[PDB]
Amino acid sequence: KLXXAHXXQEAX
Amino acid sequence: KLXXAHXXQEAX
Repeated sequence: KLXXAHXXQEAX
Repeated sequence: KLXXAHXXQEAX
């Protein structure tokens, strides 16, 4: 839904 | 930053 969260970078 | 995005579920 979140589009990848900037290739995983915004997971944190 | 996004707190886990609901344990990975909101990645999409």
